[PDB]
Amino acid sequence: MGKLSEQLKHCNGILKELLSKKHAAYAWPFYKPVDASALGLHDYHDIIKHPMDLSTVKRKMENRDYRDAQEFAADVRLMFSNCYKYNPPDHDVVAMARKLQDVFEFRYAKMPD
Ligand SMILES: CC(=O)N1c2ccccc2N(Cc2ccccc2C(=O)O)C[C@@H]1C1CC1
Repeated sequence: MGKLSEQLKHCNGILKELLSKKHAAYAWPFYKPVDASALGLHDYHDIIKHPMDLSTVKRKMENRDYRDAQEFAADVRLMFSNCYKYNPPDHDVVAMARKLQDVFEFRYAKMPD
């Protein structure tokens, strides 16, 4: 009934969409934590102090970690910012981040209030 719960439902709906087949062509790099060692990215954790990805956001939502929409949004945007920080701006993953963030921002803006 409460507004914070309603706003978190909206957040959970967004999260579901971001993880859906509809956006999978560009969302997939953000599905799981960056495995720096496996990708040979030995500077990743020197550059990115707070890694974030959609499975972590999903775990946090499932664990009732997010107390409000703003906290949820902060993690999703952190995930995109990390991508923009680490990768040169002309890399394919940055194009995919921008597209997925477009999905996120436009639906997030329809927050019930
Ligand atoms: C989330 C994130 O920033 N990353 C990411 C995360 C998980 C999986 C892949 C990636 N990609 C790689 C990648 C994406 C898309 C298309 C091709 C490639 C390619 O291999 O050239 C890059 C980057 C890595 C930080 C460099």
